[PDB]
Amino acid sequence: ATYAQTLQNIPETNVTTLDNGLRVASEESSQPTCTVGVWIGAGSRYENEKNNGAGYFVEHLAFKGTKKRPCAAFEKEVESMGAHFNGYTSREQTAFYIKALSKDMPKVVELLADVVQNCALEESQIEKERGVILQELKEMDNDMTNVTFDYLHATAFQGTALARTVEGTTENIKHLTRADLASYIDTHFKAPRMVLAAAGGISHKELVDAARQHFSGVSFTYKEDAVPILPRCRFTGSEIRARDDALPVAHVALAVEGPGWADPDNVVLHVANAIIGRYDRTFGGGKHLSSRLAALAVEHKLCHSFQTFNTSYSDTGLFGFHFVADPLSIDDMMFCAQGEWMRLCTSTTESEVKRAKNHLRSAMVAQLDGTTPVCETIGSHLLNYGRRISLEEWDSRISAVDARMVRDVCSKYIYDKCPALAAVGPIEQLLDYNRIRSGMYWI
Amino acid sequence: IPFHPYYSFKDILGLTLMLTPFLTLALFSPNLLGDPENFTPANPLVTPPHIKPE
Repeated sequence: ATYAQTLQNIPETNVTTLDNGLRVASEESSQPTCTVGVWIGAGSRYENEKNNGAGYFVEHLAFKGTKKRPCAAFEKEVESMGAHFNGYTSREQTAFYIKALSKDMPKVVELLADVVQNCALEESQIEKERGVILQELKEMDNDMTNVTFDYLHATAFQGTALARTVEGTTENIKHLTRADLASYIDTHFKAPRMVLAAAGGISHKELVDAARQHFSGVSFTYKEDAVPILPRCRFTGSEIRARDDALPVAHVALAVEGPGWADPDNVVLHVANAIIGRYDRTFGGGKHLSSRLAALAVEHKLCHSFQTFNTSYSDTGLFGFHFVADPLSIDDMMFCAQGEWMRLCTSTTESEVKRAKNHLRSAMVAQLDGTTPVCETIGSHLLNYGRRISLEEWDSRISAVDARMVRDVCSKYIYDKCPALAAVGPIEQLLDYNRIRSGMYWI
Repeated sequence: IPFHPYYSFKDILGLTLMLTPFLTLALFSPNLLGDPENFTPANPLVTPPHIKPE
């Protein structure tokens, strides 16, 4: 049994659209347990200055019970069947999903539909989750890594929809209303923009049947069933420096604008980041790690960790890197990093890519390690690519990447581009955008 | 701020800003500043009327 075959033999992902526009998809395995959920095309990006944070406030009440079955009951009914209910919300994607035995696949589907369609929004609950969210913000404020990425966006997409935090403003959360929340749900949570995805020991048909049964609400006007295209977000080469010598370490993130979900280059871009990779003081590979940056990081104690990323979006993205270092090793670190980006554009080797690829292949495969992760991949590919891309395909696209190709793309997206940078902490040694800008050319 | 490019550039600018008048003088009005008395070979038997330094 060869990798090649094990791929072809992976069951297909069934996709059928109901009448109201909702899409039901799923991957059936011989597993007794499963994961089903609805992945929505909503999020902070879809918010505005006045309702920024609603989608998150909503996330906080999605589980506090619906109208048909209030808090106590809703909770009790789920716990008692051993099901796990989780969910999240990003800038361009929200989702609620459940983990339970395939045997309850339908009762689950019912629950889901009841959550997205009939959230309680009990006036009394709101005022409580309001105090709660307010607390979550203070705790998250102490997580430099996310405070940084937020700032990164804040400036990389400054002045636009994407420049907003998923959680939202302090004011916004202090004043949002039963109304605004209701409105958000009734405006965004709609069939054509939703996907009921599932994976495990489920029958597509048993699923799609149970789907037609609880996801009814048919639309009348043409407006109701066309998916609204968002106004574009403008990238801006710029920097934001939140200094505080009182923090023990410094955080730095640098990025150029990304291509966006649909673009094929994204594959090569990922193949690229596979070369630079990532490090963190607990990798035992140490000085022998294959990643040049990681080595230098070790050889010269350049940092505590670092990661490359290719955060994609519908019409844009962020391709860059982030690293945590001590106040006095920020510069060398940055210097070396930008060096590697330059190496990508001008002197990548076949040897490098060959490996990067295998690392990437193993990566995609591991992204589907369980039911939740698979369901999460289905819920996403549809929402973003409009269909499902099977490992069999991914692999072919990845296998086709060669040095000469990695070079061209990276050059196309990195070389001589004005980057967006965010620094937090004791960042005095890292300095001058100008200097950083010139680290954007000549190997 | 790092000297370069901020001041390397700023100084190269200040170099041309001054260098212009210098050259303008040196080239258009060459002896604007020199005593014409120095176009006469030194002669110990003729004290100039007004001996003054540069």
